[PDB]
Amino acid sequence: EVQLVQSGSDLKKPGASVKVSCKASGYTFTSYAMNWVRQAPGQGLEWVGWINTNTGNPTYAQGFTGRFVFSLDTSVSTAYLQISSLKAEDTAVYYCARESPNYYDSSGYYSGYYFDYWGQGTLVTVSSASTKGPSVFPLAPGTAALGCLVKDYFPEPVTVSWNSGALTSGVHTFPAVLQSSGLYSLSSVVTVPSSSLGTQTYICNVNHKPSNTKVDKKVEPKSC
Amino acid sequence: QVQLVQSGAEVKKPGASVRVSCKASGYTFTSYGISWVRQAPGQGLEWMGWISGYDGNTNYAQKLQGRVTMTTDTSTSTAYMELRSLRSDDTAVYYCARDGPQVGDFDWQVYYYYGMDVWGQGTTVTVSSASTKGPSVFPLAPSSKSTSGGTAALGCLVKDYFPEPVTVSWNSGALTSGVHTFPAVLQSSGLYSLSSVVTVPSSSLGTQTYICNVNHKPSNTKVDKKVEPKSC
Amino acid sequence: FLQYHFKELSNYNIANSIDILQEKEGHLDFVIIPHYTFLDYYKHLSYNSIYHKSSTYGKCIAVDAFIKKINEAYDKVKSKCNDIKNDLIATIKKLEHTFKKMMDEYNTKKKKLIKCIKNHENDFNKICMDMKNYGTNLFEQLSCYNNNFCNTNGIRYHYDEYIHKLILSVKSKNLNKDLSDMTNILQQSELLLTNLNKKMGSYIYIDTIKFIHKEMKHIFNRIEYHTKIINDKTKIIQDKIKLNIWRTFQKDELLKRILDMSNEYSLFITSDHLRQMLYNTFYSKEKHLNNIFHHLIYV
Amino acid sequence: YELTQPPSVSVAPGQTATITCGGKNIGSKSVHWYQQKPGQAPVLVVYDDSDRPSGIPERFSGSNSGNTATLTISRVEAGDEADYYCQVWDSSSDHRVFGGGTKLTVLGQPKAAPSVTLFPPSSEELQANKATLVCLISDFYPGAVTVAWKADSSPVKAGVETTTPSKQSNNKYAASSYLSLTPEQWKSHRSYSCQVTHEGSTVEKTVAPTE
Amino acid sequence: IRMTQSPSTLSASVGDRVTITCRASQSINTWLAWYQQKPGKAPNLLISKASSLESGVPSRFSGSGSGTEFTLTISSLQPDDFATYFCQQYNSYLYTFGQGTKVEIRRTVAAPSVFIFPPSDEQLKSGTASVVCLLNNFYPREAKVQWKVDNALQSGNSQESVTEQDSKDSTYSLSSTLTLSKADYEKHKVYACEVTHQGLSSPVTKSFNR
Repeated sequence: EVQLVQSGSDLKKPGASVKVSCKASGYTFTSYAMNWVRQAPGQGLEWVGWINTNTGNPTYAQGFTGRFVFSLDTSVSTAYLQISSLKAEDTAVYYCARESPNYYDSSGYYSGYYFDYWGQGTLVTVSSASTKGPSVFPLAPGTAALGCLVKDYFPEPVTVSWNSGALTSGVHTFPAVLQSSGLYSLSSVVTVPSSSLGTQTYICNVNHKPSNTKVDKKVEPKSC
Repeated sequence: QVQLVQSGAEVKKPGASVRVSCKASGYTFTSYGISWVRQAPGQGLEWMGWISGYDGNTNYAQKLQGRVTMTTDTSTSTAYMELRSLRSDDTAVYYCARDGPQVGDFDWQVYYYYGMDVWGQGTTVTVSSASTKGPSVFPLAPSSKSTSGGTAALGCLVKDYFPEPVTVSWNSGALTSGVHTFPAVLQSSGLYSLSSVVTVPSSSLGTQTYICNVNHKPSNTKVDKKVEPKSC
Repeated sequence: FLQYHFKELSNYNIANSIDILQEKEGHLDFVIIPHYTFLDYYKHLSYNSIYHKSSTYGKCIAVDAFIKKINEAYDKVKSKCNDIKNDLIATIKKLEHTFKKMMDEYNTKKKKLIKCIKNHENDFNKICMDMKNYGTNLFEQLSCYNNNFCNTNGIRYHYDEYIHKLILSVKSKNLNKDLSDMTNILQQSELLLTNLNKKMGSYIYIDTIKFIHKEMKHIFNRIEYHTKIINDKTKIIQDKIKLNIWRTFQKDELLKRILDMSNEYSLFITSDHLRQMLYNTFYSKEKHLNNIFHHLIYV
Repeated sequence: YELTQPPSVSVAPGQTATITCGGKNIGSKSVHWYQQKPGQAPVLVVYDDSDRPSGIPERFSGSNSGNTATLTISRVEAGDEADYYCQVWDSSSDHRVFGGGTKLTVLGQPKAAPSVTLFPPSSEELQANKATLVCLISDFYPGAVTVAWKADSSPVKAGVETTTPSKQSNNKYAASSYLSLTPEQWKSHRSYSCQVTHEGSTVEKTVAPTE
Repeated sequence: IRMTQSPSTLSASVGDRVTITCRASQSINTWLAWYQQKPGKAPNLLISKASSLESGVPSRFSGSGSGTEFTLTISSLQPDDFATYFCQQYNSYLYTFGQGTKVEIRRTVAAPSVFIFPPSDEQLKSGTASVVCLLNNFYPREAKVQWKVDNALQSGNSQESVTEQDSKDSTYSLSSTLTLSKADYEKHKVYACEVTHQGLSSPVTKSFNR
């Protein structure tokens, strides 16, 4: 079966350069054209261009020429998209899609310039803002609810497990808020039974991989 | 506590299309409609269209027919408005208002006579070909024709920037009293220009220094220009 | 021109009865029953008006829009008392968990709440009046294809889609059983309190139990009052709809019938709505009695 | 070349959704249609004018009536909720052109009142000379809840960061609002409230600097 | 469908009774909404139908009218009321709005402090020349500014802008900008702007020499 497996998400500062990979499998790589389409967070799909996988000749859309370079590594059946001199506008999900055959016409009618198979998409994040670890605070509680507040972290994604995993049914981890500060904040709350106070030590495990942050916080009611 | 929250302002080149969202909240959007009215800069209010949350019906103004589309997403209770093939006369502020669910209904509408009650903050749409340009700051030095006793005026000319708006500040010492900043005026070039002036007692002119603080966030431009008198 | 039986709202002969509802611990709400019934009566009038003829059936959601905006306006006036309302909530909060000063605080804030409602009488009245003017305008414009053989499809439809369900909901519940179980609970709390308030002397708890029991008997009285109405109106409604449903009437008789039905419904809905709300507050205060009584351990 | 698509389309489960793709002389262009589910990659669902790829269900129909392409999805399932894009090729520029895209929303769900859970600042946070109040609004439908904060019934605007409701696993929506205060501001009031208004029904929760 | 208000720029004080008329081209029955909008803000609904001013509107606003004409009355003007008012038609779905009535605070009649500013050296290097004639601190808003280069009248090459109103003394300020190229700026020497105001006994001319 045809499969386009792309590279992982990336964060770069404005001015830097990225190189998104696209490993193709299940088809004769050089026998099919590869396309590149972009998408900003909350918009439509932007066709970036296409590349001939036999000659390596790229074709770019209007204005997409200059900082964007399509390349190939036909030996490992991999198509690349290099973006240099990155800008915040370049923060987007970039896909690599295989172009099924086409049939030109003297009057311009066609068989299709459709992308039958695509990649999962590789997110590029351009932000001069620095990567910061999160401050975790316990949220002490016919039911009772206890949670963990994760505040001032960036960028995503920030995870959360309860009791090292043993506790997974009943946990609502709320989406993050992007603040006026530019940092993210989210909370995770676990619905607890009326009489489960003092049974299992409720510990939330917060992991912010981009900053190598690992915080285990015990959530116990207010001493007074 | 009912509110309509519209999408961020837009800068669009002529011919392109723009989608403006109006997300409603704290009422039963399904049994209410949404109108759209736009206000060109300096002019009045011009109706655009109406769209219901029940029928998903629409009534578009004849002057805009075919060029405008507007749908409703009752799952998020948001009303959209897409104006395609933008032109210069479309530069205006766009507003959405909570309306009756059957406005241009078959017969009467004596079931809901209330006009447009709840509205949104608005979305400024700028249809201009010009590229993002920082302003050119020129000083307006006080002379002998702009000095008439113990009352002297001086200022700054913030010319040729796109888009808007700009901010003026005289180091925060005189901006508390006598500051008179004029609103921008769009020139045939498609670039804005404005002047900002201050009036100080002539005695201060010789000892107090006057420097100009201009800020244009879209181009990240900040300019500090000194306004000194000229020997004439 | 008809003889409406909900007509005056500024006739001081009959006291504007205010109901207090404390469904969940730490929340408070109020209903001025005259206004609730009035508004509802004109809600049934408006719907029976648009449903009589098939051509106006679809205009339903426009009436829904109006009614909603009217309700939205009435809530805006109720929120003008929120200060006193919240001032009372925290008072109850302190009182349920000085007692002379505490009770003086409760009495003052509660009285200020009623005084607040009196201050905004004109605002509430206008909102209710616009609703009367609306319902009456629609109902006045009610016509038949043949005035001597007016259709009754509007009455039938409106009842089935708006009122019938509540009749079945009420019949499914044994409200008289609910009141017998509530009397049993009140008698129990009085027995445990009199037996507890005989010797062992700890000030704080005795006062809180006496207070909650007082509140609970007041809420009970309101529940009994509404349940009584609900029973009366359920039989009345069920027995009347049967005669206005499968036939035709002369225009004058048809409007007499619609008015009567709308007034019945209005009283029924009002006291039903209040009944459920007070039921929730009675058991909400009962949960607090169970907690304080359980908290009475000497260890 | 502009492909003009309606921003949103809402449909009753089991009925048919119609998504239009307008464009100058589009009758002549072979239009393709893609499905894109939240946080996922697009999938070609209609390829030629009315052709369907292998594994695309018969419900997905595609057509090229006059000056407008119509992607019709019959007997709409809940799984059809996604953004749909149309795509042509321009013989002039050799450019593949995508449409504006349309959000398809399956409207079959019942009124769900929000569940509000308000948390006060913790001991650790006050020890760090900060105070954050967390309002968690969950299981509401539809998608829009109005959040207004109060301090002793006085409205608070400075310091409200409120998310946009994200549809949950169970299809209901969830929003999280945050109010930032200084320990001083927190203790300077009797109580703070989080008021959430949904379909003209206000859900309230209040928190007090207790000691 | 053709809405036409009565006064464009009304001038009243706090406490006055203000009446604004709204006439139409065709027949409307009772469907005329009234709206209030302060500059830089979204409009707010005041009255709908005949006189049914939605809740939360000062109980001093009022609407009387049927047919082609209507009126909006403010029994006693408050400082908040100084904004611009609009009327809307809704007999038929194709809504139409009035030209708008801006309500200004009427203060004393004071003349404008006229100052002229020649193009700066920096601008003269850039091949552009803008001459600004500033009228500062006056009332009423109505003022006439005419430009003359070497005693010759100019038209079209000047743009005007005005501060809405000062927060404290509640007077207007106006900027008239004459723009010409550097090449043609050197072709002349005397530059003058003539200001005519209701409270200037004779026209004031501010000029300079290149």
